[PDB]
Amino acid sequence: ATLKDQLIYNLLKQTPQNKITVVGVGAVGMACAISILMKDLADELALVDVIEDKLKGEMMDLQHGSLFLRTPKIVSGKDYNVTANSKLVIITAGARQQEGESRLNLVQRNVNIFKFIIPNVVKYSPNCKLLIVSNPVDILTYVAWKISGFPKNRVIGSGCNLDSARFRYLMGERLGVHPLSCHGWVLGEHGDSSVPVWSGMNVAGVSLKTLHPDLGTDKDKEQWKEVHKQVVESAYEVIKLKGYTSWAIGLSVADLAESIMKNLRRVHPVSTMIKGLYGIKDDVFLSVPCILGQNGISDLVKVTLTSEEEARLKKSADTLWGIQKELQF
Amino acid sequence: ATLKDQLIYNLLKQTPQNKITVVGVGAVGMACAISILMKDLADELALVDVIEDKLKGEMMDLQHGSLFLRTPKIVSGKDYNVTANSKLVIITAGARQQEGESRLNLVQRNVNIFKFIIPNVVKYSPNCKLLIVSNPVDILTYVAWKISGFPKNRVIGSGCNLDSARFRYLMGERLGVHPLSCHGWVLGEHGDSSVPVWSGMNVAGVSLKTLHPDLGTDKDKEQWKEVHKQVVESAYEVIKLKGYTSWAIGLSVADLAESIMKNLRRVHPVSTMIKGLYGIKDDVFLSVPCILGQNGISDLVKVTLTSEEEARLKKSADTLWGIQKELQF
Amino acid sequence: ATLKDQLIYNLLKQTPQNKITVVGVGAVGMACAISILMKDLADELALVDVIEDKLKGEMMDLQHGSLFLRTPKIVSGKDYNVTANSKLVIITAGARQQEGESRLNLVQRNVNIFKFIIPNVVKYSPNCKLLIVSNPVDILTYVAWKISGFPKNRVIGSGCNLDSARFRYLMGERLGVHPLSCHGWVLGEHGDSSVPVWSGMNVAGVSLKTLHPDLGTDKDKEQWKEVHKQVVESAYEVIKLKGYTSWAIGLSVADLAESIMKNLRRVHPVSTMIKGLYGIKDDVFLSVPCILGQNGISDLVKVTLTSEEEARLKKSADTLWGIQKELQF
Amino acid sequence: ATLKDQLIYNLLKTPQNKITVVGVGAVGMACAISILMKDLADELALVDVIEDKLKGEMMDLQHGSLFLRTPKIVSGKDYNVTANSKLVIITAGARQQEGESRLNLVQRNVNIFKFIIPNVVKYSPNCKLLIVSNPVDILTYVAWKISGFPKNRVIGSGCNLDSARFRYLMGERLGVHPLSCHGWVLGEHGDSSVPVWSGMNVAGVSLKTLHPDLGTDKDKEQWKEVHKQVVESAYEVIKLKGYTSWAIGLSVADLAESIMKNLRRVHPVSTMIKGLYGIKDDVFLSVPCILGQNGISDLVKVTLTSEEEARLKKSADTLWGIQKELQF
Ligand SMILES: O=C(O)c1csc(-n2nc(-c3ccc(F)c(F)c3)cc2O)n1
Ligand SMILES: O=C(O)c1csc(-n2nc(-c3ccc(F)c(F)c3)cc2O)n1
Ligand SMILES: O=C(O)c1csc(-n2nc(-c3ccc(F)c(F)c3)cc2O)n1
Ligand SMILES: [Zn+2]
Ligand SMILES: [Zn+2]
Ligand SMILES: [Zn+2]
Ligand SMILES: [Zn+2]
Ligand SMILES: [Zn+2]
Repeated sequence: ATLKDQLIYNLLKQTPQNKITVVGVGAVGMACAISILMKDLADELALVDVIEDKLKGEMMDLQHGSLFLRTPKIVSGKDYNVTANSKLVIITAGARQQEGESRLNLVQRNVNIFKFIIPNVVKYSPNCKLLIVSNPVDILTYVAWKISGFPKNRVIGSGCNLDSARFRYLMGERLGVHPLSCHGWVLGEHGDSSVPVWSGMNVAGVSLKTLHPDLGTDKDKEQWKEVHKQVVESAYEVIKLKGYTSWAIGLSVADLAESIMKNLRRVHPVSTMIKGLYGIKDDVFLSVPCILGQNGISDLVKVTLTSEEEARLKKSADTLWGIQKELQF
Repeated sequence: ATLKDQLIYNLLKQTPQNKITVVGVGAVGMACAISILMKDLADELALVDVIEDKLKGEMMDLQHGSLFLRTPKIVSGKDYNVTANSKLVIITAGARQQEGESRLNLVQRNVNIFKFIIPNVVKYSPNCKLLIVSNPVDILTYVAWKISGFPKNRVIGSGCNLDSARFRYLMGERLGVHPLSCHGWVLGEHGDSSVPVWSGMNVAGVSLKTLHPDLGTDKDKEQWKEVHKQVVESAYEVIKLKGYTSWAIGLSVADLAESIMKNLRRVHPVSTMIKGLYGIKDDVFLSVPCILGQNGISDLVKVTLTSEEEARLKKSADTLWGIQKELQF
Repeated sequence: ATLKDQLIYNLLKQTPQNKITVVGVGAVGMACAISILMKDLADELALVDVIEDKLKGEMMDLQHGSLFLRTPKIVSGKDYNVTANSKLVIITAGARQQEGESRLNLVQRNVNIFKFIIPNVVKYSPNCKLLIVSNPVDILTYVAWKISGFPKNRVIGSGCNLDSARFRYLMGERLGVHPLSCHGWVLGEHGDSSVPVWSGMNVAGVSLKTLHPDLGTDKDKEQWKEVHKQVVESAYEVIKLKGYTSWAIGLSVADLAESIMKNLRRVHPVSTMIKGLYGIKDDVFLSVPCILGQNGISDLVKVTLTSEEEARLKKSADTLWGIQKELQF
Repeated sequence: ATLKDQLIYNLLKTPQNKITVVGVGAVGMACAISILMKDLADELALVDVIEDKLKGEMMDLQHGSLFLRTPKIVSGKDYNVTANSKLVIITAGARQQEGESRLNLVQRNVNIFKFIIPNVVKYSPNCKLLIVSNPVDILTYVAWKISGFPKNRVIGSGCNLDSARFRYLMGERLGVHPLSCHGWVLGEHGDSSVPVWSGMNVAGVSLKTLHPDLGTDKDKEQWKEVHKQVVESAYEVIKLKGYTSWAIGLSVADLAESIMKNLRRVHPVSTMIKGLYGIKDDVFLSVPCILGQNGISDLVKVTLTSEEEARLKKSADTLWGIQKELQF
């Protein structure tokens, strides 16, 4: 008898029920991981990346904190077999923006990495929801959908969940109210062509645009457009300051994971196919409000846009589609 | 009138009530910050460091995630006025040991950095608890205590809380039991010379040493002593693989912050001024199990140690004192 | 020496920092208590009531679950000295209406009861926020205000926070969307005479009244008016089925406590002094959206109401003032 | 089209972490609220025979949905509402009346469980059963016999609460949080439970080694009275408020957390103990068990003194003396 066999009588000689994989152990990947771990969303966490040392080191560092977590198994490996049986696979790997660089400048590189990553994910977790975080997220969500063969409910991009969170933060600062009570939606591209939906902004269901008709216009004496300009510029400013962004996106992704894993059916602005709305007929992916739960995106909310908002959203779709349409698979 | 005044009728025109400061926004400081944020331990978090762009970028990145948090105020700056009225001030800043640098010279460089940091902390939060996380932690805890002029109860080193968490992770992995139910205490000097207290190692109050009398000796067929060696060497391996450790330390610190901020009077093995115990006769800080609460360390547990355990604590104390006695304050 | 002194060396020989008191240990009082305990809002919980057996039993039962909580001190007694230094005191005690007793006489009995409770609360926690949960809440919040001598930011009635949560539950059931994503506000007097603000009802900032102009009217083929009718009748139905309500009130009250204790500045529809809105000239308390934080109600939202909505609030205000002016303090 | 169709464009048409609570008395509802506030389930079902009370409790919980993260709460007298539960927690049954023998009380619960348990098994054949009804060690056996489940899926709440109470009282005496005051109460829940003095420790320091009289009648400090108070505390609460609820609910939610999240923490729960401590009969008593996704996967074999071991054997004999008389 070993010490274990003297101490413990074994009765039972099972897959995880709530496994999540994070692909990519860069700063974004690891912020997603710690955020998911601290939210108790998974019974198993797997990490995958191509840099073996860094991957192992990250895994071990999380494991050493196990005592303080409620996720009893953390694994990693360059081989996708460690990701088998995931309910949710979060893809953060690939090139990221350098100072001053457009997320759209990342397309060729990250499409080529997705050509390797997505078939491997799909092979080991054929029923997962895919949550794409890598940039440009809207384009890569389309790509992941096309490569995976998944129905589109199961391919979700982090999209404008973060842009909307930034927007509500800044709104909150101007009004003196917690972001949880400042409502406003940013839709379209997670990037420079995003669309603030001024007509929907409210606190306690009081329309800000009804109170302030010039809201969001160039004529606005309070220059509320500058809030959206700051939303657009946020990642660039943070990158210039600390080299990359990580915490906000990690929190946003864990917010999405929470709705998925706990089947909440909360609404979030995430990247999905919008064909059929606003007279768009192209297979373009961008953010609109979607109901998120255990089957991914189960429904879209049809937002009532002003003609100016709709035009902006159409411009966003045209910019994204002009890229997506030329991709070769 | 402004949109704000049209929307909102002000009744009242702020002293922080549950504030935590983190000094140093390297990987350790930010892991402490995110862990504290995700455990809802503070109503205000202040970040301070000397590199202003990086500091602002970290702050902004955390603020952009505010929607997903319950800590409504996040501030930063090089000026310690941002830290005023902290209940708890966590010090992670300092110099890293260079190739060829003696331990004595490294500590002296950290003394010189502490002579700027500590009096600034003390000026703005004179009644805080100081929690030192910078390496080498036991010596820098002494440094902070001497410079601050604080009573012993309010100067705490992170010490062996992380070593014991690592130990319990490794134990759990061996026994197939969650670390929460695998008990064991690593005491003394953090890291290389720490002491595993084999007599206290247990599951459900069943003493493993009693069940397996070779436990923790060279001759043990199951080489349980390897578990402690792995705790010591775990860090080395993580450093060699990813460059540094961060996540486990962050979670360890947030565990300590939880007991302090919530006045839990849980017991943790943290570094405290131990002159008076164990035949220790110098002003050194070593980990023993301490009751932690709103006044810092209020009580400590007198662990019964074997002759060999006691000798190893004394050797550490002599070694620490041997460096401390050479420092220029 | 004793066992404790052999085990523990004492360093220091305590004011609670985040203490909450619940007055009244009926079902509502105890549901507030468990809800607060399970949200880790307090470092000390005090219970007070006049029925000494039941009070001690409730206290002990909660104490027996301390292992599973993070509120290290739970106390109780008939004497208000156990309430000292509370940040928040939650009042759930009050009269039951008698057959044939006028609403005026009933409120007068609560005045006389509050003339005992409130000055004893004020003696031991002069700087607390008072949260009145007792029915009829709007008038009892006025009574507490008048007896306490507190400024009006520190006297808060639970008001329509529950009514709005019910409304959102029912909305979410009809739409297949989590109530967190179904926005809508019920204002004015809690319960029978509450006002649903149809203009504010929305998902992702999309106004349902705009999409469906008959919303809230008797002309509506979908009878959305029945949602509010169910909000009003809900307590009646739950009372007929189980004898009383408790759980929802507890959870609602814990939501309010969270904003106050953590200084969140979230907006909640709670009872506050609304003299000067809506052509109301009297010292009456009714629910409007209020910003809640560490100083209680700091601000209120001026909701644009329809002529009918406004007239309903004014009518509640007139009825309340008709009673209040005949009370003897 | 309908408002709902004008607002929402539908793309898509089984709960994955579902819990059922059987019985909506004080204990059942305390379990329900504790489970809801710990976010352990994506669906909660409630079942009892008293339909008004059941519906009222369901609605009162539902009205709190905004504040919870359990998006579906259902109830009914028909066990079809409990389909596909991972964990079914049984709190229903008869309470012992004036003049009633233990045997007859148990039989009355056998007759109730003959309805409840097969209904549970029909709709959630792969669930774990957690028996909370009193006397728990015997009714766990009853549930096991009626269900036909393997031993690992039939768990009694057992001494998890006794142990929590003991650590509360130990903590009060020492001025340390219960989380840092370790000690295990085993065997039969309640009156005949056994405090294992040898495992009582703070930070791995054995109190018994420091204080050899610990747990003996000789003890100047009367530490035996801490265990007496564990037994008597319940009687006291019952005398004061009429019943106990909150602590049972928190204890049961602690067990459910380990099961639902596959934590493999160790808890002292009621499990079939035949083959230990000289016990040869099919009886359930509390020992420390590893709890996870498949129920009880492993038992910790605590080293007991002869006296402690005799007390469990006596309990086993008494339990078996009752069980052999029951009519299934
Ligand atoms: O994760 C850890 O456990 C960790 C990370 S760094 C770390 N260190 N660092 C020293 C250290 C640092 C500078 C010195 F001059 C020195 F002599 C030692 C000791 C540790 O135990 N330990
Ligand atoms: O859940 C609820 O919404 C609820 C439970 S009781 C409840 N009440 N209770 C009164 C009430 C209670 C005693 C009185 F003397 C009285 F004049 C009114 C009004 C409510 O709206 N409302
Ligand atoms: O909170 C508790 O700890 C508690 C509440 S009831 C409770 N009981 N109930 C019995 C019990 C019930 C019926 C019987 F026929 C019998 F012989 C014993 C034993 C407990 O230990 N214990
Ligand atoms: Zn919200
Ligand atoms: Zn523990
Ligand atoms: Zn180290
Ligand atoms: Zn009511
Ligand atoms: Zn009992």
